[PDB]
Amino acid sequence: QLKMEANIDRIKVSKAAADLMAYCEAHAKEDPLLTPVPASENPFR
Amino acid sequence: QLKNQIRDARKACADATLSQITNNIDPVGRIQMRTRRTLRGHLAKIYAMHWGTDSRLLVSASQDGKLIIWDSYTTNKVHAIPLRSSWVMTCAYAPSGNYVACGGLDNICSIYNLKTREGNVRVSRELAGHTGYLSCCRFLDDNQIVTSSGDTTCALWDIETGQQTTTFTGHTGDVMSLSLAPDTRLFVSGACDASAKLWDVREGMCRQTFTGHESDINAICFFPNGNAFATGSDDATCRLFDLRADQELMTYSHDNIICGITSVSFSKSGRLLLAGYDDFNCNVWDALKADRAGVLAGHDNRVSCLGVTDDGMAVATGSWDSFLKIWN
Amino acid sequence: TLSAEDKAAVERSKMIDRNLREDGEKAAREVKLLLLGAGESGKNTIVKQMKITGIVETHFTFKDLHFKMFDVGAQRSERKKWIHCFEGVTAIIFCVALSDYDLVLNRMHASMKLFDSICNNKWFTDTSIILFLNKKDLFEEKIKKSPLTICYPEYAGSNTYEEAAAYIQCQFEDLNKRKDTKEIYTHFTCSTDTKNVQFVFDAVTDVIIKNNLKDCGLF
Amino acid sequence: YQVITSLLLGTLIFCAVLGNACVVAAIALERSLQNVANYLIGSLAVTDLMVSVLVLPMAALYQVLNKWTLGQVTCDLFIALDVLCCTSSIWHLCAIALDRYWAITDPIDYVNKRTPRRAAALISLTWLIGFLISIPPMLGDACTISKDHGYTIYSTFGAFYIPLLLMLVLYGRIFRAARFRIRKKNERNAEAKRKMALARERKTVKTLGIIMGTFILCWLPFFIVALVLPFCESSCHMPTLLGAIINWLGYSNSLLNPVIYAYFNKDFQNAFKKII
Ligand SMILES: C/C=C\C/C=C\C/C=C/C/C=C/CCCC(=O)O[C@H](COC(=O)CCCCCCCCCCCCC)COP(=O)(O)O[C@H]1[C@H](O)[C@@H](O)[C@H](OP(=O)(O)O)[C@@H](O)[C@H]1O
Ligand SMILES: CC(C)CCC[C@@H](C)[C@H]1CC[C@H]2[C@@H]3CC=C4C[C@@H](O)CC[C@]4(C)[C@H]3CC[C@]12C
Ligand SMILES: CC(C)CCC[C@@H](C)[C@H]1CC[C@H]2[C@@H]3CC=C4C[C@@H](O)CC[C@]4(C)[C@H]3CC[C@]12C
Ligand SMILES: CC(C)CCC[C@@H](C)[C@H]1CC[C@H]2[C@@H]3CC=C4C[C@@H](O)CC[C@]4(C)[C@H]3CC[C@]12C
Ligand SMILES: CC(C)CCC[C@@H](C)[C@H]1CC[C@H]2[C@@H]3CC=C4C[C@@H](O)CC[C@]4(C)[C@H]3CC[C@]12C
Ligand SMILES: NCCc1c[nH]c2ccc(O)cc12
Repeated sequence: QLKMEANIDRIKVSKAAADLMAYCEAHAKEDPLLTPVPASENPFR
Repeated sequence: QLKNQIRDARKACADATLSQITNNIDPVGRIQMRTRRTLRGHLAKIYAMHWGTDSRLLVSASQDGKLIIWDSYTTNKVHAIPLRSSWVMTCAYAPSGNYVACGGLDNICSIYNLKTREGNVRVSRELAGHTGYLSCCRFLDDNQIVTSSGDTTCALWDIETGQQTTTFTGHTGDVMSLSLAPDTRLFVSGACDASAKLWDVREGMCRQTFTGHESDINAICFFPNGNAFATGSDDATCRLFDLRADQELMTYSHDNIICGITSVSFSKSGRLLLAGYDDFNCNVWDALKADRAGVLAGHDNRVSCLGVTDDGMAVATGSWDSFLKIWN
Repeated sequence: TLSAEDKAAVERSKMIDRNLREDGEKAAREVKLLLLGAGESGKNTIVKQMKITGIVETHFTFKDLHFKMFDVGAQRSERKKWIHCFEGVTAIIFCVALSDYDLVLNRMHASMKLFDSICNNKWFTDTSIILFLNKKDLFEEKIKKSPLTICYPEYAGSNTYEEAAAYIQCQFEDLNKRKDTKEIYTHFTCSTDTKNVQFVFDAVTDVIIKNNLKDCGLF
Repeated sequence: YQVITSLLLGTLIFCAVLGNACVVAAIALERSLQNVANYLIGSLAVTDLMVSVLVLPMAALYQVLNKWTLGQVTCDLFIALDVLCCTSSIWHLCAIALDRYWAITDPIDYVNKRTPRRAAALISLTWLIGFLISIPPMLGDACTISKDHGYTIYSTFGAFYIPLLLMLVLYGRIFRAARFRIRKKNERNAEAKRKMALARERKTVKTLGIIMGTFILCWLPFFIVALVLPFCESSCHMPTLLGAIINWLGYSNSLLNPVIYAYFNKDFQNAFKKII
């Protein structure tokens, strides 16, 4: 079990952090919760 | 020895934390949200809620034996499915919206069909193979469904056949929460052992181990990228674990909170995540800065469940007052 | 606003709300009870007596009053994660067998620990507890054949029946730390049948009356 | 001189209105207070608010000016509204007493059938009685109420004396039931039982004493005066200050009923804390 689990492509944790930051900043424009959407196009009005 | 080797490897791989990278990132600031819709149809406590694929219909289960499918626009009721067992602890919504699932203290994740020629909701399937109270059964496709039990096991079920195909074992404490990846190729489960197991559906065996909590974990949610998920515990210290790094990254803790957490969820882009504590307040934690950016109120007793729409248009939260609040 | 489909949807929602409200009113006027105890302390015997694979919901009808009893002992698991859902129950029925000294899984100590843990639960502060003692006869023969010193190292006295029963009763009544909020009702279960149901009904009525008086401030 | 009493009257009606409005708002905005008894309490608060908003200001104006300057058309409306609202407020106490008696002595009815329709019917009956006590005189420089012997006795017996006995009997039965319930190594148990019994008896006695004594000492003098004065025409030289105080006691009860019924109980103040 653990023998095969050990053999895995190991990447830097900083690389994972950078990837997460890139993903967060890539789709930040399409976040209605992040930026307050005005009532004009908000379907909750 | 192998556990020590894994611990040493992860410690060596821990060269820097996300805080240093996110230090230069400006904070999201104050996030002001108000209850724009109020759904009051239930009469007892509710413990589950799941949004639809079209970000219009959502399903919620209550303890009065009734399940209500609400319209997020007109606040109307489209269906009302009575439950044979009044004790329901979880619910799920099919990706295509053709089927619904419900599970609780009874060892059954019943499947209900919504669209039929007769036009009347009726029981579709009754999966009864578990020996413990169910925690969370979630749909993978229109043909497959996973189940989380209260007897240290998780099994994959085929709807038409009714017999489980794969069974997972290895937990000491009962599993509480289960979340599915966006691609429906793998999932991670959590148990009261202060640890989480990653499970692969196609092969059907565990892959990797997470630890770090001191008490039981109540909720788990996958990051939108699908390479990480956040775990909540009763110690009021949510921990985010990355499937790539395979190690703890940051902790969401505050001295002002002493009560545990019930449900967690992420946003469409994953920049901000929601958290439902036992203080009838939901905290809008920032994914990067790990700070508190928003406060939600309006619940009397406790927040039980909350979920974000696929489109990210709004977020819904459930409490023990039979009131569903739609925040945006 | 001038849409026929919107009016139809509103009518459907109103019908659904009417159905939900009437069903909730129907399900509100029925007492909910709880059953707790060991696996083989006589719980199933009590269920059979009153009426003659998870939660077993059984319905009773006695003197125009409906009872819902939830036998949760069928499935064994961590009590912390499913005991909070039973808040608001009118009363809790606790079953423990007197003749538990011979059987060793010790059993009496485990039963007392379980009773102490459940009674002092944060969710059952205002919940009354009904305690039932089963198979008194077998306890009688066991005491006639075995001493009482093995079970209680700190107790010494005559090996009689009534005194031993009173000692057990008061020791069970002493486990609870809070006494002003909840009151424990102990009973002796015998071969009789109607007595158990009558005692349960009387306990439920007394609990309801005391709750009403507390709401009125006279108790 | 006029300002000294005017300020006190203004404060009295202001605080009565504030209390009644707060009670009504708390009942309305709370979903956990939507109980059958709370409906009766809210109806009582609404009646008291009507008394404080409509009747009390004109009574204070009459009291300070010592004369009616608004004419007979307004005098008739004032008298009718005063009688109707006061009778409705008085009968709500008896309605609440009956509801409590049913809840305590009939637990089966409480569990099986106790819906808001019962409170609605009780409120409707109380308002019907109040109307029946107010319309007869209309259909039959001082704005004095009619002092006909037959009408006086009928109104007094239908407003105070009938409910007085129907309330005394009900709380007597409730007290008997409460005493029966309360009454029904060794040193610890004995002392605990004695302490619990004495504490519960003192609590119930204090509650019943407050509830009955406030109502008695605030209404009985007024109705006694109303039932004595019209039947003794020869002797009508009573002091004015005593009559004014006795008359104003009934109005002052408007701010006392919500305190007795609404503010004291732990749940209502908890709701107040939550909303605050
Ligand atoms: C001769 C010597 C002996 C004789 C006298 C001395 C010894 C005896 C004293 C008699 C008591 C004097 C009056 C004080 C009563 C008193 O102590 O009040 C207690 C504590 O509250 C506060 O004090 C706190 C105060 C809270 C007030 C609410 C806040 C708002 C007030 C302003 C409202 C106006 C602005 C809106 C609580 O009230 P309580 O002691 O009377 O106990 C009960 C009360 O009688 C019941 O009404 C109530 O329910 P009910 O039956 O339906 O009516 C019960 O729940 C409970 O409250
Ligand atoms: C004419 C003078 C005395 C002013 C009094 C106006 C009264 C009638 C007004 C003020 C506030 C109002 C109430 C406030 C909120 C509620 C709760 C709701 O669920 C039903 C209606 C009800 C009860 C309203 C009905 C009418 C009301 C009682
Ligand atoms: C959920 C529902 C059943 C709540 C019930 C509340 C109803 C029954 C209560 C609340 C306040 C009450 C009203 C308040 C005051 C008035 C004005 C009076 O001149 C006639 C009666 C009337 C109109 C009362 C009748 C009954 C009433 C409307
Ligand atoms: C009429 C209004 C304005 C004033 C009301 C005064 C009230 C507070 C007075 C009148 C008589 C008093 C009561 C008379 C005797 C008893 C019984 C005793 O065992 C406890 C105190 C108790 C209950 C007293 C409490 C306060 C009391 C109720
Ligand atoms: C205990 C409290 C809260 C309620 C009772 C307060 C009483 C004593 C107050 C309220 C209004 C007051 C009265 C209002 C106006 C008059 C008319 C005047 O020509 C003599 C005094 C007199 C009669 C006042 C005396 C005291 C009074 C009656
Ligand atoms: N403010 C009290 C008015 C009132 C109510 N009921 C009454 C009965 C008889 C009477 O003279 C007067 C009244």
